[PDB]
Amino acid sequence: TVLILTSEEDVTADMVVVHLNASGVPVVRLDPADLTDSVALSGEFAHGSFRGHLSSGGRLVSIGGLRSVWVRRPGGAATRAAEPSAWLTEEAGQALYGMLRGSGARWMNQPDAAHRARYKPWQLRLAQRCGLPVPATLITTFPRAAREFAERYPDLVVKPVSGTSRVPPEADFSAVAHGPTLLQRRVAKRADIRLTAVGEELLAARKTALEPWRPAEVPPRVAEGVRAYLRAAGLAYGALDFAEDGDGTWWFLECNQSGQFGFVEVDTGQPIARTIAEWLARPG
Amino acid sequence: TVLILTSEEDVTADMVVVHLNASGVPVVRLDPADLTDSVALSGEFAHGSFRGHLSSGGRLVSIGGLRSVWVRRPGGAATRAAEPSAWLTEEAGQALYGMLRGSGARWMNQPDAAHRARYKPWQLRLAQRCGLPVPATLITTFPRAAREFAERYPDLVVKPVSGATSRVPPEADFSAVAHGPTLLQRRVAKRADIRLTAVGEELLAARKTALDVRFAGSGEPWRPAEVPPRVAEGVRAYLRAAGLAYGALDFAEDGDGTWWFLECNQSGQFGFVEVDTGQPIARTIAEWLARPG
Repeated sequence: TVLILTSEEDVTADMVVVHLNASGVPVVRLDPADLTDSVALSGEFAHGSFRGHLSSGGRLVSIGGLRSVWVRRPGGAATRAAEPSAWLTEEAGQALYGMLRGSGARWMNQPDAAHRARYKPWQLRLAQRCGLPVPATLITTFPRAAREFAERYPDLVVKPVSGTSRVPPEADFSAVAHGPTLLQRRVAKRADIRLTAVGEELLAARKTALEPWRPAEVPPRVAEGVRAYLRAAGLAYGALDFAEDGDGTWWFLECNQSGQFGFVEVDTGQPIARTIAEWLARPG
Repeated sequence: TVLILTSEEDVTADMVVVHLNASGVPVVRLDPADLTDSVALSGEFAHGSFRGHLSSGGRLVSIGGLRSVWVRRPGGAATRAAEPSAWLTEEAGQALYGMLRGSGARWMNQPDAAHRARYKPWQLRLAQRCGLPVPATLITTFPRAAREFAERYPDLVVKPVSGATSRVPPEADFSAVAHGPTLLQRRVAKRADIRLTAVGEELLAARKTALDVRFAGSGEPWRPAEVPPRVAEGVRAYLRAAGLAYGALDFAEDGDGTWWFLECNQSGQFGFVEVDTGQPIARTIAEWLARPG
């Protein structure tokens, strides 16, 4: 059984659940936000073993029977309870995500990998370690360091640090003392790339920068780097962003471990949804 | 250089900065809440490598130069900034803890290990897997299951699920589990209480008897305890699986002498056990953090 953790308003999951059922994989779809309302659970650890079940709308499913947990846009635990409470949300999150941890299921982004992966400064160091070109980048709170970085790269771009943009002209960088900020050399962009990774599968798309998404072959070296990266982050799904050069170089910007994917499969018709279902349907 | 990340207040940390200072191991302590004020940073990602630095007061160290990071009760980043902001402590949070990831430094609790380790239901599963004993435990929002569980085990306690206590009436209506996850545990005899502090693979355990009783003026202290060899195997295994350089595990002693696992708090205190037993937990930490990076 594949277990899908998402909000009811999520419409990109529907496509994956349709492929799962066509393949004869049973599927349970619930919002962790419905805990103590639509959803229940039990877990007994005794005599060295663990037994445990989930229930949604009445249908029960062995927790040991989950072959896959796909996590995509779930609400915070029991946050749609009769009397929501950050305590209720914490006890519920722990009951659920703690009894799933060690279940034996495969996670479409294991929560702990996923936690580590939201840190963009980590993403960049990892991309370098993997061979992906990254644009020169400084994140700093010394105006002086900012000023000298702008000497080397006078044509810069300003982006946030966390996991949007702008251009700096001639400036003092004095306000960097008051908040850590990210300067990045600008890329002579000609396309946007959106690489969706599903396992070792890479489904990339291209929008022009001078319009709809269109299917993009992945240059062999980027493919190599993206698999090392996926593999090192221990991520089963990633939505990566690159900028494409006049030379055709793909410049890493961001890997989003839960980035949307519906908007590409619409335009390009690439089977991303079917590729996820395939991944999730493998039996642990 | 050793990097401690704590509040100015932290007592248990001071204990360790002295040992470090004694041994000439270059330390740098600071609260992340002092970012954009007393504390500031810069990192450059260029030409396939990273070069960055940290500055507290005038002190300045290379991030490549860090050999370890002790994470001991620090502040929300830039919370004690001149002009605090949720958005700003988010952007500082990433700037600091994101450049430290992959920096090259031995984390006293890696932050991602730590995140997984707070999940108390996981901690039970894992100690089970490591051979440590575990009292029968139900986690539930199922009145029926709670009521069958009490049937099987009528001497129960009721810990809270989360890992980031009370006893059960002998005839209780378990109906409000439907409104809140509940953890029911069979109670241990409990001759003693065990506090195992784990610093790398070194285990410093301590015992405190449990049960004239009443007008005693709180004068039953912690006393050094010897770790059953097979427990030390499971405990060292647990830390290895979880990724933890440091852990503060609580056991209940059986009277038969067995050591029932209750929880492993990765952020847990150890000061209160070293004042009583004089076991050198702080200096063991200091040595661990002083190792090369």
